[PDB]
Amino acid sequence: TGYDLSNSVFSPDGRNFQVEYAVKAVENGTTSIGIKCNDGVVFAVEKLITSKLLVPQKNVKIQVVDRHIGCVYSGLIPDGRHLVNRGREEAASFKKLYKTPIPIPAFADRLGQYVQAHTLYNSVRPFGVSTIFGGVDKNGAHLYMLEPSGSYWGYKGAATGKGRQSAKAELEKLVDHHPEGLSAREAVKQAAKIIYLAHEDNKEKDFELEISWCSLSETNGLHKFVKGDLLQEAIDFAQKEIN
Amino acid sequence: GYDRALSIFSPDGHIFQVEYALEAVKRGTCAVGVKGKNCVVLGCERRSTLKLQDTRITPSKVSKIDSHVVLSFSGLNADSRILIEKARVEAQSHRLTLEDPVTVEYLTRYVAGVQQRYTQSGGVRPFGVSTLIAGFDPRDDEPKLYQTEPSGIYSSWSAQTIGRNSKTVREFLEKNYDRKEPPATVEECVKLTVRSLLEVVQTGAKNIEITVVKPDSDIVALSSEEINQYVTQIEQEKQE
Amino acid sequence: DRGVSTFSPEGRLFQVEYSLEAIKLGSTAIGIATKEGVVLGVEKRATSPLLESDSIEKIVEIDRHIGCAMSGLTADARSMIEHARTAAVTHNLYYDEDINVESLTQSVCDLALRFGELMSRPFGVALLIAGHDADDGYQLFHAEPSGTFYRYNAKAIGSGSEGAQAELLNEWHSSLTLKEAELLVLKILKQVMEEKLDENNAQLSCITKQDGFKIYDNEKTAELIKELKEKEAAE
Amino acid sequence: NNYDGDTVTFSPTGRLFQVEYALEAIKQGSVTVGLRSNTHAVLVALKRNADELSSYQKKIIKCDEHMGLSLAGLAPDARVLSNYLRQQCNYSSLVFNRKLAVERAGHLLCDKAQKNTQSYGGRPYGVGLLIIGYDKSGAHLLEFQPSGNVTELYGTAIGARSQGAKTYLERTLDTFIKIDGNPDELIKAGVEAISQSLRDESLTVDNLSIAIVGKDTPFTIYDGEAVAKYI
Amino acid sequence: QFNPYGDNGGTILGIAGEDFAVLAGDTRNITDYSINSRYEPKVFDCGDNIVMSANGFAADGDALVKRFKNSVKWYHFDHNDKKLSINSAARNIQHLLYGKRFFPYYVHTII
Amino acid sequence: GSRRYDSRTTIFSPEGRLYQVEYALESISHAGTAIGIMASDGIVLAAERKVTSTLLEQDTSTEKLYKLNDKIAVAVAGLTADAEILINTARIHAQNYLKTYNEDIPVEILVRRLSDIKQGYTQHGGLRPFGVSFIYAGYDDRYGYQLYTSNPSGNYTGWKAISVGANTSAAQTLLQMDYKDDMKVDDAIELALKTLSKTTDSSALTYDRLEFATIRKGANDGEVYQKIFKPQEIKDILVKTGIT
Amino acid sequence: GYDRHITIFSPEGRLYQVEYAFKATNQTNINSLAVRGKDCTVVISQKKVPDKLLDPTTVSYIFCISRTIGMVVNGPIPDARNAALRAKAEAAEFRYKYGYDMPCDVLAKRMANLSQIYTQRAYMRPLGVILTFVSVDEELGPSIYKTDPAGYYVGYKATATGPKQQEITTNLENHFKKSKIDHINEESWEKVVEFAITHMIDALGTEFSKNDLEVGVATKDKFFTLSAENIEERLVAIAEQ
Amino acid sequence: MTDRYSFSLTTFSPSGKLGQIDYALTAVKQGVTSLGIKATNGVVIATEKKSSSPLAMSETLSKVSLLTPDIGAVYSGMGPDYRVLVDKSRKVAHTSYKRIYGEYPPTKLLVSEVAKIMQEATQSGGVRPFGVSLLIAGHDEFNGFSLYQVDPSGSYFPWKATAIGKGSVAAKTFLEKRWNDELELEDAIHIALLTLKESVEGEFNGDTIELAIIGDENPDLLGYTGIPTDKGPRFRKLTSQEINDRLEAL
Amino acid sequence: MDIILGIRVQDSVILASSKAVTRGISVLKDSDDKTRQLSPHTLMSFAGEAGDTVQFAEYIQANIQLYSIREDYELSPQAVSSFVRQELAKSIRSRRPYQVNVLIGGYDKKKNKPELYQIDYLGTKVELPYGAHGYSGFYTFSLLDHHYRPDMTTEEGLDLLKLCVQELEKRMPMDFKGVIVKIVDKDGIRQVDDF
Ligand SMILES: [Cl-]
Ligand SMILES: [Mg+2]
Repeated sequence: TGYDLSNSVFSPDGRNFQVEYAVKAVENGTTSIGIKCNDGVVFAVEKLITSKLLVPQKNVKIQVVDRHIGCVYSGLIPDGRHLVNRGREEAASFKKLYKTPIPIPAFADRLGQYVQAHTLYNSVRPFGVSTIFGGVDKNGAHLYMLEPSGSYWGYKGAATGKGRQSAKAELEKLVDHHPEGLSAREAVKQAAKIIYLAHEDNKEKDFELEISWCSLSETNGLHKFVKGDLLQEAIDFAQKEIN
Repeated sequence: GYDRALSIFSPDGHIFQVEYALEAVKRGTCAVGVKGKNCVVLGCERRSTLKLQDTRITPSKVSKIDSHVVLSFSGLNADSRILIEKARVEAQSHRLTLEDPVTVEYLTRYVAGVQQRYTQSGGVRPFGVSTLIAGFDPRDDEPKLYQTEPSGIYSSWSAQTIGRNSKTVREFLEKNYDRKEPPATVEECVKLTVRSLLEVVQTGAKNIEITVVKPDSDIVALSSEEINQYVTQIEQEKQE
Repeated sequence: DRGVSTFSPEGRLFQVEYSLEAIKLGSTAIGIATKEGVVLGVEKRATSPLLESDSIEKIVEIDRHIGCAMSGLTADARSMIEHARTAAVTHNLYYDEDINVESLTQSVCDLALRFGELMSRPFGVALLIAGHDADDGYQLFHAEPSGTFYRYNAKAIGSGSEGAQAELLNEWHSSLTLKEAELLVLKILKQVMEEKLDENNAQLSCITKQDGFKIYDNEKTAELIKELKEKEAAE
Repeated sequence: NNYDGDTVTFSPTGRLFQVEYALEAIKQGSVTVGLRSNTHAVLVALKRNADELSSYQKKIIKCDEHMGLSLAGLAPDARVLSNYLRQQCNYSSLVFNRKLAVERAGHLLCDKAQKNTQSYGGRPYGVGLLIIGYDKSGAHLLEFQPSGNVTELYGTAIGARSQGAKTYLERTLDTFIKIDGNPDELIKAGVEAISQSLRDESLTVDNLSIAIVGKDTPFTIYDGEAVAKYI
Repeated sequence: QFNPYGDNGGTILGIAGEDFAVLAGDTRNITDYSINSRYEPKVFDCGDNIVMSANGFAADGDALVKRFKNSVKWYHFDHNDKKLSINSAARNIQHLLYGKRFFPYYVHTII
Repeated sequence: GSRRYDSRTTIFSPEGRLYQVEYALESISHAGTAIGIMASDGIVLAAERKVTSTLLEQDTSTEKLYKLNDKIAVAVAGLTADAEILINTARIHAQNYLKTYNEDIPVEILVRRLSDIKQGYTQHGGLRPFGVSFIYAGYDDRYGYQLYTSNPSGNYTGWKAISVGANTSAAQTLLQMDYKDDMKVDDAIELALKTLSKTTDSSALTYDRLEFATIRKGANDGEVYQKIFKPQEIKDILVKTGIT
Repeated sequence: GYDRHITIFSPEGRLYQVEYAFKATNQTNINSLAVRGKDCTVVISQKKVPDKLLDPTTVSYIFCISRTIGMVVNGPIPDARNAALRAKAEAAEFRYKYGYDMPCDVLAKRMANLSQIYTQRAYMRPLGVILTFVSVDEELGPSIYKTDPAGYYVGYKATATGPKQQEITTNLENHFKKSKIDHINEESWEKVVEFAITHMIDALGTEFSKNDLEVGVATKDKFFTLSAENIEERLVAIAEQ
Repeated sequence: MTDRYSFSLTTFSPSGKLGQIDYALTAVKQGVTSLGIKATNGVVIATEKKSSSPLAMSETLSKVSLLTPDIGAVYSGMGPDYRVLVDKSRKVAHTSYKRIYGEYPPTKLLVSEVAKIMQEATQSGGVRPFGVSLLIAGHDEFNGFSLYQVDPSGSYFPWKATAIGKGSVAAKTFLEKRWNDELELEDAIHIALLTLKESVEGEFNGDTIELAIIGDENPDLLGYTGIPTDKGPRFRKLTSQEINDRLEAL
Repeated sequence: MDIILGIRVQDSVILASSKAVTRGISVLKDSDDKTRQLSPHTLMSFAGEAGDTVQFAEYIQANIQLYSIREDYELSPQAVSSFVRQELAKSIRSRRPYQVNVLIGGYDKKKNKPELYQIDYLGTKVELPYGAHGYSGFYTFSLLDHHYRPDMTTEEGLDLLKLCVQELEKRMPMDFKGVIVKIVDKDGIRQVDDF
């Protein structure tokens, strides 16, 4: 055989094993989530505290693209950065030509086509991240998840990393118990809970929580981080629910 | 462009492509160079599994690079044409910019440099050629003989041989060449050159070529008859 | 096969490590640094008696204040010397001053790792770069194909190096005169050389602040060789 | 095993072996320590000689007046990366009249290292770096690894036996973090930290290397008789 | 047509003593018959005890000084914090200026 | 990456040979035999077609013999497609020389440049060599009538008589036996055909399995003519020598 | 056998990477179907939304390439979108260069030529997709043209693609044996859509809700996709029959 | 990224065969039979329209293609490879001939250009050979009627008549029996239809057979009148009806 | 530069070329040889734009010398003239053309005939019994039209040349400091030392 040694080779069953091996690196990473709300989206991520020596609050992982898009990813951290740098170039180019900020579905395909391009040749390696991203445009809120194969869809809620299954289950309950909708401030709290709940799958090290959000009403449609009173308030809500 | 590193190091610190290029040189027809008191002689074996040859038009083994310098070789013949062309172009370029023809050392150093370059450039293999380069520097009467090889190392020789059975003829030259007293005349130097080839060749028929180079661009090819005289005289003296 | 720019599991570049083996096969080169100058000596090693040994150029001038000796695949050194000379002369053109010995060495060492799939392989030759400058005085540097260079009070490279280096460890002191250093190089060369040392199969050189880099004639080295035997006979 | 031929290949468990082998060169490197208070940040580095006749390989390189690093692994790779960093600090000055944020310096190093881990024919960098700097938001320490991962810390150490110094700093955290407005005391805490990683050898005058940057102290290097103060 | 040059006026003056040197210049900056600034310095400390002024077209003068200051910075990086001598600075500046021989810096320079 | 699939066409064996050149020569050894014989008053080119079918259009065909210019022709042994690439190159190169110097190209210079192109494919570029060996027959006013051969290595040599392709060993011994220096064209024609007759892997030599060309001084005083024989003309020359 | 990893011939004259790309075609486990009316061309494809967390509106394998041309893809979505974006670009460039709307069959040929290159050139892999192009061409009328990873393409009276493609194919073959004509002899596209869904139900032996299907319709001067509500209207009309 | 395959994918094996050309020919062997016969006043080329499904419209798939108004081509082997070769062959007739001399290339020279393209795919970096053999029939003023075969190696040969693909060995034998130098065009069409029936298994009619001729000029197919020295294309694809007419009198 | 003449007689080609090199109001040199030997039986005189002349001559000389070595054979005058014409014909449509006019005098050893080629900077070649470049021709062509005969000896050709130089010294505005005369025949190239 040897079908799995080179990227872009089809195996006899029709698979690209290199892309599938990239997924293993994603599954190995920390948990990250996204929750779509009434007029926005919320992103959250688990940051493992490797040591006391890590400066708290000072190794930020969620990334903004343009002024209205948030991106978070699980897997190889530098690969995610490379993808966001590309996303930023794509958004700048779109804005430059068409004036309006890039629509989220439009932005999703730009990452999609770029990631997919890294499955076409054996001279490149596929991306070692699954990326959850989204924001608010003229058509409302959008949440997307994008995988190493370049595959992406829109989501009500999404999760990836070591705690992906715990978080998926927890997300399904929210979707089922809130058919009418979930508010932004609500979604910030749930996000915190789900990260704390998905931390069971990663529990030698204790962690640092990190949330961000775009909401038409709460952030004016811009991407902002959640800190201070609102973050602690959401941390406390999560602390309550695990006991 | 084709990029591959073909010449690379092996765990023992050898570059096999350079060393295999030397095997190609070993398989080549023998060539010898001997420098006298006042001349340098280049001698070349021509393999004798080939009759119906046309010698008028077949590439001669010794090539003029400039009117005062010659180059012979052992190894791949097609490879040697590439080196000979470059050297000829460099010879004319040197005259154009320095207003003086190349020294034998300079021309040797250039050819050696080309060979070395092909041992650490991507996409190319080394030259399967070693050269003997001989002549006289402008306005100088001291004879010069240099050797190059696929690796790109070059050096000066009182006399030297390359190609197949070169070890046999080097053995001969080593016990027959006195540093203290080099072949005093053209006559003498040509004779020692033919004798050494006769340790290896066959008959000195359509098998030995000889080229004499004297100072001031005085370079002539010897022909069958005159070589035959040397072959004849050498054997009749040898019957002791 | 497997790429030219590959790491071993020990965390070393295969090609760089293999070039180090090629350098061990090379002829011996020794350098010693004193307050009065730096001496550079090499084993010529003619592969046959018919080869005219003064055509073996293994000690080389880079500028008036910098000299260089080599060991390994010596054909690979041509372009390193060419670069070194250009860098030294270019520096003088840009700054109306002598280039520092360390800066020259660093410039040569930048070439080293510019190989891969740029040139196709590392250099198969190590260099001893010796010189003087106003700021740091007399200096000796060992430049490897790894791109690393070390300053040495004394250093040997090539086939006889581990034996020669251990000898230099004992014999070097901070008050060596130039003459003492010349004899040491000759002494240690005769020790590690296969054939018997003489003025034809070994070569000496030095660089002094006053007279710059000089290769010694065969007559001058012959007298030092004769002098070396007399000092050893006398105890 | 079958998947370590080049950087463009993933293993079946999702690992990049060429990157991991590059990481291994750091582990063979001589130890170096970084740590910082709120006012200063210090690099301490153990230098390695070839033998008794040789000089001690420099481990600390200055990037700007307010930033610099220490290295562990392939030295020429650190020279490449430090040169890139000098250029980036310089571009920030000339174009924006702005001292380069230590955090941005981290991001730029991360993205430079990463491109060599995803393309055919290249190779990962074989060196780890500790970046200290004093910028518009105080003192900073960064740890760079050639996987691309850059991390901001109060303190750390990399190289051979770096674990000794790293546990010491992990213990000493609350003390050294508050050595504000005292250069000599923060350095002492750094020298004490590196000492936990020493074996069959101790710190000498031409063996030890220290660098400090802070509120009113440009990034400067101390070697030779200027480190005798701390042995 | 677009004229890439201008004249910002001012004048500079350098004198050398036995153990000192001075470099003076006025602080006025002008275009045509208007004053732009009454205090805009054009004599700069460039490090290593070198002072420099490039008088004429200010944009070109600022660019050159900026480039030389940068040249000093890299001289230190590349040559072990060595001090750039005044004679070596002069020669470096010759290459800075001559590199634009076919689109010159419109300045009279003194160091 | 792609290094995995690289055959490395331009490397040495441990014995110092070029694999791809060796194997190209092995390819050529199964090609229809081509013979060149040079006389004092002209040159003969004769070559055997690879086993013809009766339905092949024999007169509109050219597989073995090609016109490079008015004074130079080649006989091909190997891959036809490869040979046409090199032939057009040679045709252009001859025209460049004429344009530059206002003189027809000397035979060796044309030969050397084609041989140099072949050489390049063995030393750089990572491509396979051209699986072709040529016999060059031509005239110029310096050396008169000339025969050369070149092979995939880019090595070329001059000849009085030579064969390439299949059964060269047998053919070369037969030529070496009956060739004399003072020979005429019509004697050379006879030798060429009689040699193919004895070395062929066929039952017997017929007009339909042959290509034939001469370069004589046969026109009007001190000027040269190339004659690519038509089928009917080969048929006659076969009878006129008593092979049919 | 490195002849199985890149697009070079095997000893039996085969391209295994092309063959394995055909197998990726069915990875999504979706079946598609296309038919022609008098005035229109209809394409239907199954819509399977497994995860509840997905936004069902973003899950689609039908694409609007130009105002007149629609395309359904059978294969993984990354390759599908790669082909869609390219086809959109090619259709736009054609209009700009030649001053008229790119025809369905010409776009099909162009994408087929692009696919052919990947079967011949080694550095490019084939896309694991089959592309069914539909329109009402201004010269040729209702049109279906389909492209595969081999670079093959041809026009169809009707066609189907997917795991249970053969069942649907013979179902349609049998209708055209009986009907004796090249198309669905129907006035409105609504009834041609109804035909398409009906014969999909018979051949697959399964029932569909509004969210189990995906429908594209091409009329003169526009191709458009139906909403769930438009499909529900269509399903209801079939049930009342 | 970028095509890093700059080296040959076709190379000589120790025996001297070029594997990929050999395997390309094997792909041609598997292909459907096609043939050509050369009459005194014309040339015929023919093949089977082997459909993939009865739901396919086999008129939309043209195996016989016009290259110039007096040159046509047919193939056996891989269809998509043939399609791009026809595209490239049409363009090269213009770029490297018509735009230079103001007239269409003669058959042999166009054939020569196609062969060049195919040879390059046998030696250039990072490509496989074309998996087809072509039969190219054409007419030009100075050479008259002609027929050529072009193989994956880039080799071409002129033929009186021949066949390629599936049942070529049998078909070539049947043509040796029937071919003579006095054949009129209609006689060659008749022989072509007979030779082809041997290799076709299923239906044999004007909808399953593709057949074109290089014959007389067709002013009715020119598109315009008024220039009497312009007389129209010699290439004509026979209609479904036209073929059936000749199968009644078979 | 300025004055270059050529006369082809029965058995030789004679080239005469002025010795002056002027810049501004100063004659910088009065012994300049405006000629390069291309091969042993081919000589080229030149005149035109300063710098270009010598640069062009030496470039051609280098190329012909390279050919001679490569083939161990001397190109015919006709072949060399064609090579030189092509280079000038190239040059005239370059970014900065060689502004050089030349005369090529050679003895063809295969034909045993002298040949004189006049080529201007545009690449305009003609073979002539006698030729000149620049203003010189305005006097010498008509003079030679009268006095020249096809079967003249080298000695007769030299006297015919003295007539040309005498006329130019009488009627030309500039002082060109005499000429260097060179003969090309079956025995190669030699210089007349007193003219
Ligand atoms: Cl296309
Ligand atoms: Mg491919």
